Amino acid sequence: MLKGKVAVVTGSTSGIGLGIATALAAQGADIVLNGFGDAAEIEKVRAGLAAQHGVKVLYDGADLSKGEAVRGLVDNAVRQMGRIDILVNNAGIQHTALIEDFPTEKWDAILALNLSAVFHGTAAALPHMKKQGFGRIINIASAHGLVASANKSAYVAAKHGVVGFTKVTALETAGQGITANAICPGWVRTLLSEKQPSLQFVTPEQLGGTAVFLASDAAAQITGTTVSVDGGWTAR
Amino acid sequence: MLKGKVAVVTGSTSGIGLGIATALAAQGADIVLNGFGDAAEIEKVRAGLAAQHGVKVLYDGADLSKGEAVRGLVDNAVRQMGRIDILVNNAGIQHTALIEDFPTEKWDAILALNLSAVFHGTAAALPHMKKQGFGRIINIASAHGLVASANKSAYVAAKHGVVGFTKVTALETAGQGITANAICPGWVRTLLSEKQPSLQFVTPEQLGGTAVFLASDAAAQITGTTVSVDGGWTAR
Amino acid sequence: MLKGKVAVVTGSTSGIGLGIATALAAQGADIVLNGFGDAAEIEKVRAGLAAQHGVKVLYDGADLSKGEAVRGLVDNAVRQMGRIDILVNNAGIQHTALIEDFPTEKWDAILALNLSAVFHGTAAALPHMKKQGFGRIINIASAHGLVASANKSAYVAAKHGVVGFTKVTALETAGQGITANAICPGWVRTLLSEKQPSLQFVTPEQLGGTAVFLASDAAAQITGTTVSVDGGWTAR
Amino acid sequence: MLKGKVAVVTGSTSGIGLGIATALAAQGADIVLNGFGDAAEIEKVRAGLAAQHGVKVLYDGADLSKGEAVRGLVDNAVRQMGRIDILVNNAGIQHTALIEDFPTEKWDAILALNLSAVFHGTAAALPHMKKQGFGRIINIASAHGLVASANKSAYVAAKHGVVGFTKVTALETAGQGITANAICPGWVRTLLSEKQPSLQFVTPEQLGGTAVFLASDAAAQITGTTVSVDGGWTAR
Ligand SMILES: NC(=O)c1ccc[n+]([C@@H]2O[C@H](COP(=O)([O-])OP(=O)(O)OC[C@H]3O[C@@H](n4cnc5c(N)ncnc54)[C@H](O)[C@@H]3O)[C@@H](O)[C@H]2O)c1
Ligand SMILES: NC(=O)c1ccc[n+]([C@@H]2O[C@H](COP(=O)([O-])OP(=O)(O)OC[C@H]3O[C@@H](n4cnc5c(N)ncnc54)[C@H](O)[C@@H]3O)[C@@H](O)[C@H]2O)c1
Ligand SMILES: NC(=O)c1ccc[n+]([C@@H]2O[C@H](COP(=O)([O-])OP(=O)(O)OC[C@H]3O[C@@H](n4cnc5c(N)ncnc54)[C@H](O)[C@@H]3O)[C@@H](O)[C@H]2O)c1
Ligand SMILES: NC(=O)c1ccc[n+]([C@@H]2O[C@H](COP(=O)([O-])OP(=O)(O)OC[C@H]3O[C@@H](n4cnc5c(N)ncnc54)[C@H](O)[C@@H]3O)[C@@H](O)[C@H]2O)c1
Ligand SMILES: C[As](C)(=O)[O-]
Ligand SMILES: C[As](C)(=O)[O-]
Ligand SMILES: C[As](C)(=O)[O-]
Ligand SMILES: C[As](C)(=O)[O-]
Ligand SMILES: [Mg+2]
Ligand SMILES: [Mg+2]
Ligand SMILES: [Mg+2]
Ligand SMILES: [Mg+2]
Repeated sequence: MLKGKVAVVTGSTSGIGLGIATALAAQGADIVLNGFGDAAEIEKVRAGLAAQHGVKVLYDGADLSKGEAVRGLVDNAVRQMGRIDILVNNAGIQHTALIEDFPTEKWDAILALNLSAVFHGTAAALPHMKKQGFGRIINIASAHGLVASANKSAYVAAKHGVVGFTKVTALETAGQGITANAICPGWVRTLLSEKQPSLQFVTPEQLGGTAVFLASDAAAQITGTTVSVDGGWTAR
Repeated sequence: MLKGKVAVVTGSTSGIGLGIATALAAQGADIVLNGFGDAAEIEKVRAGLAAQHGVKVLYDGADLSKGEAVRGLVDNAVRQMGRIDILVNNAGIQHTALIEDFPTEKWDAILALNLSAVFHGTAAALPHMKKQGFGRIINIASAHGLVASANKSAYVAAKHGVVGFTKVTALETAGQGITANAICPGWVRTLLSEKQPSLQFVTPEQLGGTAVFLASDAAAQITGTTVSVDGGWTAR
Repeated sequence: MLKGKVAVVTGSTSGIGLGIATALAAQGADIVLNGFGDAAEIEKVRAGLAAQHGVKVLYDGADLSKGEAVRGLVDNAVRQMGRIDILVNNAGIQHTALIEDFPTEKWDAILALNLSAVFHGTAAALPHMKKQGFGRIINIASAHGLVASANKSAYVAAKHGVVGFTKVTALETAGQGITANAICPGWVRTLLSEKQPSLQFVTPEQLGGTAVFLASDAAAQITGTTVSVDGGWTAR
Repeated sequence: MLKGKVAVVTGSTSGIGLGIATALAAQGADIVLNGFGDAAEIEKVRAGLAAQHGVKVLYDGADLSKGEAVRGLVDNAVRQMGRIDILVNNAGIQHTALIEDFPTEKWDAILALNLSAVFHGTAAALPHMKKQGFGRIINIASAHGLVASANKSAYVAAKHGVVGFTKVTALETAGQGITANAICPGWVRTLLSEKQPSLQFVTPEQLGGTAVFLASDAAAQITGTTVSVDGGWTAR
């Protein structure tokens, strides 16, 4: 279980992020939700999770495309929750186009959220985790952080960047009770034959369970690595 | 939990294998122990695990250096336990020497146990897992299945072979309710500064927890991949 | 040889880039130099290369930290040289610091030059290479595009990004007479015991020879991959 | 060029091996051919290469499935040629079948030739290369030494083993004027849409050129790595 621990999950108002926040809440961890969406429905989700799992759940709608906002998300999480044991950098966007047709605006946006937000969030969380003597940074990369697909240059570059950044985070925190790993999902229903051998989608629940495992003490020495949840995508 | 499931763990009379068998037993899975060692003490371990976790535990001392013996281990596990849901190919040996000084006898022995035994065990288990519609093959490779170290040619070659074999197993079983993955441990106290950034040993308990996770339904789409538990070894 | 071909090498006013531009010039390719430095001495280098190898050599001091300037470098190379057969994205910078102490300004600068410049340059060159039916994009990444080192978060993230971007470039151009690969150097004298097994530095001349090989017809089917020139860095 | 150097290429009576031996001969290196086939036609090939390139070419039909025969091939190469600067471990076989249907005889044969022969050959060559202060071991692995395909368990395991063994060889010889690398080819016409993005076959000539490059001084610091020549196979 994760009772007494605080988890911040970026982009948890829906999809994979919500699945991960839900799984962590079920383990007894207090949660800080984040992401865009309908204010009224987000409040329903927040209140629902808190009541269903008997944990404290807050919502911070910080726009993670801005570095100071990402750092602020972490700062306020610590101020209101008292600490930050788990940081799940999940928020992300995408865009398909040939490299020569790829809008610079889209390239910049994808790198800002999919990669730089991981840097800013990690930077703000580390001082706390080092002092606490405990930390779990779980970055949601992609199979595209390990291999590529045509027409997804910005996304693949950003995700590969996340994988590298994860490794550095791990090396800088090695032995300090902190681990940093990157979950690399294949397709999630948030087509299969071309990339996913199992011909089965990965689910937010499975990814939540994977995050829960990485947050456990059994994973104390799992650091600076990738955990592929892709139905065989990267095996071939 | 894993109630109603049967797990065969090779080389589980001590070290990592025993830790994995213990973790699986604690989840409610019936266990088939295997490996060399003292008959009287092995019986004590077997009886102890069965009583402590309320599961059926058997011991088969098959010499896995012989292909037919490995296949026999699986055949008898099914005959006595009724099925084989989880196969942990863990038994292994090592030998240090420069390539030009490496005894052919040692090269052959390491490949036979560290690599070929995985093939024979997997081959015998697959028909059952495919019919059952459920299977979890967990191969204990090593950080040396991904990177190398001087003077460990046979071991590194064998472990890399296991990683490749694991990927093939996954592709051949994709979507059939079966997964095949390779846990790649760093140092386990069964020196650290040179290879393991955390400067902390990996434990049999942690590896057992990792095996338990891979055996869970949350890991249904984790297949054909490696899970490094090495304190940062492969991150640098 | 590369007679009749045009090569643009970013950051070729010194170090690795100059070594690569020199090697390509020796193969008979026309060259477009680029980078910061002393105008008078750069002219001496430019004039020297042209006279020594009997090829056309131009210099464009475009500041590659700006996307439009990178695209302009390629546009003008085509206008003055008539085409662009080889694009070597080499310019890069670095900065050491713990993640929590890493200046956002430095993070942004490193990503802009080490990663985004590869995108902008590649984007501008592709239309030409596709029409020509020939292209060689050679990205100078680093061993740090495959593994990490503590205190180099921005650099490692950017270099990993380059590796991923290289793979996408290759997939989008597959079969069109164009290849895209990433040379990943270890230490170059532009300390060794910790990362480089050979205990020998990699030289600009060796990297130039590696670029020459990738530009050759023998490397027509080498695409979307990395070529490590690191004295064993990534083997362990 | 490679004048004054001796190269031994296993399985060079046809296909990739012959292409590599031919390329090396064109660089001025003396050659030792090896492999099965028609004695009369092999002699024609041998005599032809020697006359066409003005180098010494011998043929040794050692059956590399036997360790002592592999070591003998190297021993006799040194006795008749005076030294062994380049060793290309290329001979290999294959077999397709599901793991549970894979004949143990075929599994053993593939491991013996595709993997163990690399060990025996390397072991016999190393003492000479270390004394000479120069060595180039070029192992012909496959894309299947890095990724897998269903129904090729023995081959994939063996090729992954070769990649690992190559890394160890490099680490044990680091800085001694010796390098060890593994060329990993995609399809060679010795179907494409499923695995090879370029939709173009790799040729023996291209692989020969790749071997020539690795044998050059420019590749002095390229060691313990893989060089994929696969038209994009491993990029996705
Ligand atoms: N869906 C897949 O197949 C898949 C598989 C591999 C990896 N991933 C990764 O999973 C992560 C989550 O994506 P998803 O598939 O669940 O999609 P999603 O749209 O369901 O979730 C993305 C979340 O990001 C938040 N978000 C977007 N921009 C933001 C910003 N500027 N600031 C703050 N929050 C922002 C959204 O509000 C949303 O909650 C992404 O990083 C994605 O790249 C997805
Ligand atoms: N200890 C580490 O640092 C470490 C880290 C990476 C991977 N590994 C892998 O973990 C596995 C277990 O090794 P360990 O470290 O627990 O050592 P160990 O000696 O404690 O356990 C090895 C087990 O293998 C069994 N065994 C040996 N030969 C056998 C044979 N011919 N037939 C049947 N059983 C046989 C033994 O009886 C024993 O129970 C090995 O595959 C090893 O390569 C070890
Ligand atoms: N030196 C090493 O050990 C090593 C090994 C791995 C990879 N690399 C990579 O090699 C590449 C070249 O670096 P180097 O080691 O030769 O260093 P260097 O300083 O000798 O060369 C860098 C070049 O980049 C140019 N440059 C810098 N900023 C620029 C800008 N904004 N616009 C245009 N040009 C700019 C410089 O003028 C210079 O010619 C870099 O991408 C680096 O990351 C270096
Ligand atoms: N053809 C491809 O698509 C491809 C791509 C990836 C890697 N490879 C590798 O390339 C290598 C060469 O195979 P190829 O495709 O040129 O096939 P090939 O049949 O044309 O060549 C194989 C060579 O191995 C020799 N050989 C076989 N068994 C032997 C033994 N017991 N002793 C001595 N020599 C023996 C043969 O006589 C022959 O010259 C193999 O290792 C193969 O796995 C092939
Ligand atoms: C949505 As995806 C598989 O490109 O990360
Ligand atoms: C015992 As080990 C780290 O070589 O697998
Ligand atoms: C200068 As480096 C080895 O960090 O790329
Ligand atoms: C002949 As092959 C591509 O399996 O090495
Ligand atoms: Mg509303
Ligand atoms: Mg006794
Ligand atoms: Mg001046
Ligand atoms: Mg005849």
